Amino acid sequence: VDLTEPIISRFDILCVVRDTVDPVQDEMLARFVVGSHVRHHPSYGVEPLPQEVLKKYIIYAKERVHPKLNQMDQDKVAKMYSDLRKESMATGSIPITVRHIESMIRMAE
Amino acid sequence: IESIENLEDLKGHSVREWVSMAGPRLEIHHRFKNFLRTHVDSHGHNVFKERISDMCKENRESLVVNYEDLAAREHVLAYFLPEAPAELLQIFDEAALEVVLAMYPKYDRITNHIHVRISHLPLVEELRSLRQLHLNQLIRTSGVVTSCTGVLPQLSMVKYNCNKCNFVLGPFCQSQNQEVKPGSCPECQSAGPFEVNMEETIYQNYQRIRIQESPGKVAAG
Amino acid sequence: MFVSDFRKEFYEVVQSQRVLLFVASDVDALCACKILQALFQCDHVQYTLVPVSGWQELETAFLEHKEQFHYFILINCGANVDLLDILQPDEDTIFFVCDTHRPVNVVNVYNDTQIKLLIKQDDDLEVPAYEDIFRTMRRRQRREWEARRRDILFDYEQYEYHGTSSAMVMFELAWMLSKDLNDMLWWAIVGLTDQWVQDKITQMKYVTDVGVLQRHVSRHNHRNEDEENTLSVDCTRISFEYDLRLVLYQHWSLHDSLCNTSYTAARFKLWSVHGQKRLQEFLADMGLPLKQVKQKFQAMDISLKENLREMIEESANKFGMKDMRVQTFSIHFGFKHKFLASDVVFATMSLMESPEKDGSGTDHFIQALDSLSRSNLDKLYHGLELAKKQLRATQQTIASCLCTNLVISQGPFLYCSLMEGTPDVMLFSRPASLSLLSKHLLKSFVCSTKNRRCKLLPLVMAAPLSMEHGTVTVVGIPPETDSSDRKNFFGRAFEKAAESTSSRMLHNHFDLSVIELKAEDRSKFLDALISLLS
Ligand SMILES: [Zn+2]
Repeated sequence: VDLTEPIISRFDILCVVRDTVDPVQDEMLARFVVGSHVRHHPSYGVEPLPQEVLKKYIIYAKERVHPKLNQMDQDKVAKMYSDLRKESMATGSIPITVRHIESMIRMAE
Repeated sequence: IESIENLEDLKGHSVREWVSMAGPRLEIHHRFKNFLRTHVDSHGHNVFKERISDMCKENRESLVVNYEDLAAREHVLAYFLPEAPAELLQIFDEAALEVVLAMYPKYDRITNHIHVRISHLPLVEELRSLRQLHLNQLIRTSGVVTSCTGVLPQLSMVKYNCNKCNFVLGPFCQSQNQEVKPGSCPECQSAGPFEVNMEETIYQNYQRIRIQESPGKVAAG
Repeated sequence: MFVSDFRKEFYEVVQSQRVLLFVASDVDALCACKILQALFQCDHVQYTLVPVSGWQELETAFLEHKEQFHYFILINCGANVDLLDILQPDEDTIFFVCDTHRPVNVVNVYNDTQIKLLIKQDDDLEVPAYEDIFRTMRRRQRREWEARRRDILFDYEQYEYHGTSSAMVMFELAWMLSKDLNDMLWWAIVGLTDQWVQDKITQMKYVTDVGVLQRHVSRHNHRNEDEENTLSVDCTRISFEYDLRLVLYQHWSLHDSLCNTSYTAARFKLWSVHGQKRLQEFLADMGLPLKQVKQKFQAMDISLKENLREMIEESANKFGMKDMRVQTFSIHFGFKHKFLASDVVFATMSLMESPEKDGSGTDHFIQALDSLSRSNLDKLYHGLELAKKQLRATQQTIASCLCTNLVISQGPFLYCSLMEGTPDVMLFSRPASLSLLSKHLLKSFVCSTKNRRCKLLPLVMAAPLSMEHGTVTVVGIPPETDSSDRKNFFGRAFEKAAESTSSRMLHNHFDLSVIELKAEDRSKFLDALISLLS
């Protein structure tokens, strides 16, 4: 990556996107892309919301709703964090610090 | 004042004086009151009952009217609105206050004036394209706010203590054009160093912004 | 046996003696204790006062003190159990019992030598006759009589409820002695208002008792005062008020009062996200600016306040809250001290049931008892702050329960449970606060749900109590209909379930409808309760 630990640890969600060859997925992706170019001309399974409805839903969810945590089964997450720290120390792939715990709480909320 | 069955026949006047005189003024007042009371959306829901109720729930003193709805429901008001915007907006504010105090009789404790705001006006203009033809007309523009003053108090209806006697000069309206000079005291004719009566003067919030063309709508260089 | 005349057969007896007061932990008990303390201090009666929070500590205190005292007074405890069997006294002690709990135990009623009940005979009392309860074809009829006894005595002992306030009883004693000070009348008012706030009595009985207290208030207000001769501002003035049902609304903002009052919170459904707009519609209908409504009431503009009560009633009537007013009382003294009886009730109650871990429950009793005297106004104001915190915690807990749908209809009764470690559960672990929480939550649930069936059910609530011994506190509440007579069967239903399952039920609180239960046995206990109520 060439980034360092203080900035890497500040990102809660850390995604890797690869462009490896896979012919069936390539065929489906090509069909989706060409279909998109057809659909948007000037003229997973589950279906999405319209984007207007999504924007209204987002602002309502952000401003009119406030989650509150009652319990989260502390043993599960504590053991997870402990051995995630062990494997991170083993491989050196990503620093885990203490921020990943609070990332868990944030993602649940 | 008899009801005027056709506002549209100006009979040689221009829109400004035509709506400034009493007959067409009362006709516009009644038409806007009826529009607010009876306008319904595509589902039949009375939209302005809901909007005024939300405004009075939240103590917001301002009522946004959709120009598309006004043009669809009451044509001549949409006709006169961009031609004489100050006059018709004053009349609309009066009518909106009447409707608001019909719905909520005690709202005078929260406000003394309802500002009718207009949205979705089709008269869109680019800042680079404004001409003398648009003067004293309701325009709609777009841009990026590049400067803002602090919210400053501005005189709106100002009263002055007389420089010698205890009399107070009558309410003078501030114009945005020039400083209001009091003149002379009608009790004694003195015209010396008059001073504002802060306690009896009515102020209004003022903020001067500078907008410019958005950087993606201006040409490069 | 019932004491016919409190002056002759109780007060003039204990006036010559050393006396031991056992006082229960509730505001009515505290007020009766204050009145009786004032009388004893007038007459130099060398009394000793012991707080008792339950049956076992009452037994412990009696075991400690039975050698040294021959006359005992039990305030808001003892009347609803067999005190002779519970305490095992010596043959020549005397137990005076001033207690609101009903029905009175038949052994207490028909014991003619040792138990003396300071209970008004004109209360809601229907005692079975002595021959129906106490002592071939002859033995066949004996067994038939015993069966009839079991039937009649179950019909008597089924429904538990509350009678006239002990503070009012002690004030009537003070009036008969003609040593009734204005602060004693205020303590009587606070006891009755404790009964009303905790919903231990019907609205009819509360209005009747208010009608009784109005005449005493008028007498005290004309002892040295009329329309042209008036006292110092130092002196206390008690006034009858047709005031608002909002809680503590003269000590915080009207917004907080509307949000944290049980009635308006339940009606506007403020636990829900949508309910705040209903409340804003109500305030806009009134025409109160939201800034003024959110400002503290003492700092609110005075032009909004001098018709606020009738404005509230007028808007509430067209919003469907037909009874926002309540007949109550207020006390003034000095320039700035003003309290409603509900305010003093909530402050003293919070000082008793405080969430503070420092000290002990008896220390919190002591704080509450001190706060009822005007030499401890700082304690009273501290109690008011604690009451604001308690009301806010109550609304947060109600919101959590309703939003998470912890209230589930278990056929005969609704059921709810607090969970260990969740917010404010330690505040509500104490049985009195838990009873108030369950009542408020039942009103909120009845206003929330749209099902006609659910609006008529009673409610059972559980909460954690112990981890060193692993137990829970369980309370039973009757239905929240306006037709309700404020009687419930859960005190006997709990023990019938407990004996049917042989559950580890412990019965320490003075109300039978509150119990302690081992956390493992709650499953079979609830199964027996569904089977029993059917
Ligand atoms: Zn002059």
